[PDB]
Amino acid sequence: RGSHMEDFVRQCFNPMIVELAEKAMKEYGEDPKIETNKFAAICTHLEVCFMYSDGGSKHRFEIIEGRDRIMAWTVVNSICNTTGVEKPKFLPDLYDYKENRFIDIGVTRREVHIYYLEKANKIKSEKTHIHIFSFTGEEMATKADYTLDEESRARIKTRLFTIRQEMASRSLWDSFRQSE
Amino acid sequence: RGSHMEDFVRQCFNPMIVELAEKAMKEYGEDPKIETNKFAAICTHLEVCFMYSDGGSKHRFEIIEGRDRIMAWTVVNSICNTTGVEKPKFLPDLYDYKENRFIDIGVTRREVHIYYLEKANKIKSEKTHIHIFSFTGEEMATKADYTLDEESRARIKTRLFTIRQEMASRSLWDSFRQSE
Amino acid sequence: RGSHMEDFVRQCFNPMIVELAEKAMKEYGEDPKIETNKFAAICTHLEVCFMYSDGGSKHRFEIIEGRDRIMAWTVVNSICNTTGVEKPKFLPDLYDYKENRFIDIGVTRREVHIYYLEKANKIKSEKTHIHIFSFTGEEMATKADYTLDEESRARIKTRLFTIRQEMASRSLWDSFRQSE
Amino acid sequence: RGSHMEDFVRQCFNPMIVELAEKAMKEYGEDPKIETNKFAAICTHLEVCFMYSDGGSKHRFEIIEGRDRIMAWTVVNSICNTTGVEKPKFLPDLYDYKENRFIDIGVTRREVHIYYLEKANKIKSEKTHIHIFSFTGEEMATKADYTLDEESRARIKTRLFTIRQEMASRSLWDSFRQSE
Ligand SMILES: O=C1c2c(O)c(=O)ccn2N([C@@H]2c3ccccc3SCc3c2ccc(F)c3F)[C@@H]2COCCN12
Ligand SMILES: O=C1c2c(O)c(=O)ccn2N([C@@H]2c3ccccc3SCc3c2ccc(F)c3F)[C@@H]2COCCN12
Ligand SMILES: O=C1c2c(O)c(=O)ccn2N([C@@H]2c3ccccc3SCc3c2ccc(F)c3F)[C@@H]2COCCN12
Ligand SMILES: O=C1c2c(O)c(=O)ccn2N([C@@H]2c3ccccc3SCc3c2ccc(F)c3F)[C@@H]2COCCN12
Ligand SMILES: [Mn+2]
Ligand SMILES: [Mn+2]
Ligand SMILES: [Mn+2]
Ligand SMILES: [Mn+2]
Ligand SMILES: [Mn+2]
Ligand SMILES: [Mn+2]
Ligand SMILES: [Mn+2]
Ligand SMILES: [Mn+2]
Repeated sequence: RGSHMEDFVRQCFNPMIVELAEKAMKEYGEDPKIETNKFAAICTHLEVCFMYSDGGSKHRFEIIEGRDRIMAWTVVNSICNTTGVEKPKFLPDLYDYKENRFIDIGVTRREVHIYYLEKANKIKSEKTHIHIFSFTGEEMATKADYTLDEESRARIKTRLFTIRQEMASRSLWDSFRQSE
Repeated sequence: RGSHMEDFVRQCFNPMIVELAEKAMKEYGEDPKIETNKFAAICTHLEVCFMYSDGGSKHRFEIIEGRDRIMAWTVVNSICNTTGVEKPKFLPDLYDYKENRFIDIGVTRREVHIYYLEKANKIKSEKTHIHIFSFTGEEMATKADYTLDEESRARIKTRLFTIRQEMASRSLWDSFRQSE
Repeated sequence: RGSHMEDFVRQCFNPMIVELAEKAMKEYGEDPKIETNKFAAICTHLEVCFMYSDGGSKHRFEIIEGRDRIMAWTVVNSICNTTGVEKPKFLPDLYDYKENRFIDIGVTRREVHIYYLEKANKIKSEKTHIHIFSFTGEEMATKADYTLDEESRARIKTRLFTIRQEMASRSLWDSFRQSE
Repeated sequence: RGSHMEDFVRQCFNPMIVELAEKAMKEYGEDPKIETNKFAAICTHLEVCFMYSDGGSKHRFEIIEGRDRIMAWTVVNSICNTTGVEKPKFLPDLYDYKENRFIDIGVTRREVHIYYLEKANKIKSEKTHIHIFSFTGEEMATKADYTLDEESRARIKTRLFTIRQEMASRSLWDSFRQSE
């Protein structure tokens, strides 16, 4: 079962990010060779999260993404027990030591408005800061507080649009978009 | 056809920069072993662009130079579609997320004034910021806005003059200058 | 004599930190394969000190920890003879060129209050700044002056709690805590 | 002719710095295996210069030291022709793009006062900034302008005193000091 999307993912993303995404899907029992749109989404979300955590000042963010589930919750636990924040119901993506809150990042193929609505009504962890990015350059953040300065977010949006174009160039964009 | 200028270029410039320049000429069908003055100019322009993008704050610049033409235009496209800037008629060298504009860098063996005139009247992309450097330490930037702080530009000018001297020391300077 | 704690230490800590801790115990004649709780404490203290010295601005701290005793005292001597600070009675962990004082860092399994009391009454080098961290997220610093900004200290506390959890997960936490 | 001082130098200094010092002595025809005190002085001066240039902000300094004589003068030439500073009579150690002046660094085994006098009366390049360091923690800079912030200079003085101690520990200090 060799998908053009699998080969595309492997050439489009850093090998470390492909490895971490494969390990994520295996931690949830999914298979990157079958759920290839999901493979691509997970790689994209990972790259966005790493770029995001690179946006801050040094030591600003604790990266929860890209860890195995047990260790991700371990670090969440330590953050909660040393800071006093409430433990989220669902796994966040980052923790912000500057603003002292968890960040749940999202990347959507649709209007950021409706994806943000879904996530907010899902988690309802309140304290957890939400930050949606779209493949068209839109973003949406809790309380209109976008955490990072403009240029760091602009980089992320540029990269998302480049991924979109690469997929389109290979005719994978349609199925990806109509898979979410 | 072994030129002293080819060997000089290979010893004067970083091997990565020589490789990227060779790939640029091949993308336009030119041959570094024949167009050796052009080889040297492309290597120089590349080093200047990389030093330039190093001048900013972290994440400040998107580097368009040193990519294949298709991918360079891809990244231009993403920048335009996420920021709303007008798409330049000709390929720029960088994008500035701080000031939100494309930078077309030039390096000339003549008066910066006349090279800047040529480029401005050529592209006339208006929004695109022009920044000329010369092999004698002069520079010229759109609206007298030089983007970078003094020291970062001084480094570039020093390196340009050192290249000029190295060429002169080997007696390549005259043909280079009278080739532009 | 193969301890679960020895294997745990070797998988929990960076190999460089394990090596430096082994060399420390050998410099004092102790054996990491027997004093395994002490092995773990020394590794932890080392990681905390390195994170601490990473918190500052560049060039801010001189690291005294992780050197052999002779060289540690050599660097203390040079600091004292170039700055004019009084030579501590006991080896400190860092020197702060910004605030111009030695830092003795401590990590305790008990109330930071009582460990700080013990160290202060022990060294009584006055000028030497004390900074206690606990495995529960508490800290205590001379004159309520915590040297580093909040986020750098938060990172350290998170890591301490993660170590605590890893030990607990393996059922080593109890003996560790009841060993201090 | 195997000197304890040669072996000491090779173990005390980074291998890159030993290599650059050997190349310096060869550029002036001297031999590190005979002029071993001079070998040590050149290595020390090199380490001080590199620490110095590390003190600044990024791009602040152009390093003239550690180049072959021809290329050192080449870079001096480029600095002079792009900035307009007067060309020093003797080779400086650094150039400061922030303050726009050449720095001649000195390291002395005697009172900084008398070494500074000697150098100032020697070069008399006026514009060239002088900065003396001593093996006892004293420094002396033109116009009481010490260029770098306190901590960066403190590091240098600490390292100088550590070198002094290492030499003393091996009984080389006396001959070194009575060689200058
Ligand atoms: O962290 C996430 C996660 C997000 O953070 C997210 O933003 C969107 C979606 N997520 N989910 C990610 C994920 C992440 C990125 C893109 C798509 C998916 S789709 C489901 C899935 C995920 C991981 C492995 C796997 F096999 C999956 F089927 C799961 C939800 O359980 C916690 C971890 N996690
Ligand atoms: O980006 C440039 C470019 C510049 O950015 C530039 O400043 C001057 C000149 N350029 N041109 C560069 C180039 C770049 C630097 C120095 C000389 C040349 S000379 C023509 C040429 C170039 C690349 C390959 C090649 F084979 C060429 F003949 C082309 C114009 O088409 C877009 C890419 N490009
Ligand atoms: O630097 C320290 C040191 C501290 O800095 C410290 O905070 C607590 C305790 N220390 N001691 C450390 C140490 C460091 C960290 C955790 C536990 C121990 S327990 C005794 C011991 C140490 C080193 C080797 C060894 F074999 C030991 F038995 C010794 C006191 O002699 C100066 C060096 N040193
Ligand atoms: O740059 C220096 C230099 C200094 O910058 C300096 O501060 C003191 C002394 N210098 N001199 C250095 C030197 C540098 C550091 C310590 C001792 C010496 S002692 C003579 C000597 C030097 C280099 C090679 C050699 F074989 C020598 F005999 C020569 C003076 O000619 C320009 C280069 N240079
Ligand atoms: Mn996640
Ligand atoms: Mn997410
Ligand atoms: Mn270009
Ligand atoms: Mn250009
Ligand atoms: Mn210690
Ligand atoms: Mn300590
Ligand atoms: Mn010199
Ligand atoms: Mn000097």
